[PDB]
Amino acid sequence: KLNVSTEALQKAVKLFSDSSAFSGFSTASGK
Amino acid sequence: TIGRISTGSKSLDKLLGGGIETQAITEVFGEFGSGKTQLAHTLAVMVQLPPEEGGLNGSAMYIDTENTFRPERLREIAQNRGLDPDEVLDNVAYARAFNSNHQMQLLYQASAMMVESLNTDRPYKLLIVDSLTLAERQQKLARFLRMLHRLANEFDIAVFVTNQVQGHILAHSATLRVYLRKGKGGKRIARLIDGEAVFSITEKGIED
Ligand SMILES: Nc1ncnc2c1ncn2[C@@H]1O[C@H](COP(=O)(O)OP(=O)(O)O)[C@@H](O)[C@H]1O
Ligand SMILES: [Mg+2]
Repeated sequence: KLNVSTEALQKAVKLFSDSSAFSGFSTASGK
Repeated sequence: TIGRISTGSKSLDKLLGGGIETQAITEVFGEFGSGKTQLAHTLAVMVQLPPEEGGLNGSAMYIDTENTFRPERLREIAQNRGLDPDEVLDNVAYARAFNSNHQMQLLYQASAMMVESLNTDRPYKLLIVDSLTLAERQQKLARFLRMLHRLANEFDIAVFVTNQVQGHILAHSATLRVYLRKGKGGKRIARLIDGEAVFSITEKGIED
């Protein structure tokens, strides 16, 4: 399982507008 | 600068000018069995290689809508090309997309992961959407495409998307278009929509 920070997520939403959370992604090995 | 990712095929790489480019969306069109998925798997491995081997020392993101992503196919490609397959698998971030809304959601999260991986030893250099294929539905797709364009540009990544054809192809705006078809004796033919490459699908993935 792969994690992502709330900060990077916030940055991502701001980018498309015009500490750890669930990413929805995992490695091809299942992590 | 513009980076390039080898497809594993000398012939294919030449048609594309050296491999799939970053800061751009490359679209592949073809009928069922044409090799779009196999090429997406090959690239997910090729991108991980140093630039001397035709990669970008990066990682790949794979959004799958056809439930055709196979980690064991990745293993075969890696093992056959002489790479540690456990490591190749670790460097592919995979998400299965159940509907259009979900796909869009995964794009926001994939973007968040790109931000975080920026300036590390192995940032995400490739994003695969297999497969791309009501008033709202057309609108959603357009929005999805715009987001992809912004991702390619802001994060210096290569975006690879696949389209299933049921000749006169309706491609999306501002993309590099490649048309795949079956040739003679397992060979596949590639040609740019806007002269021709011939390649095979082998235990190494895509190659001449
Ligand atoms: N391990 C493998 N080695 C060689 N060829 C394979 C392997 N797995 C699948 N193929 C072949 O690759 C071709 C392309 O399949 P695919 O990429 O799924 O096409 P599409 O996505 O266009 O439907 C098929 O003809 C299939 O038989
Ligand atoms: Mg497919």
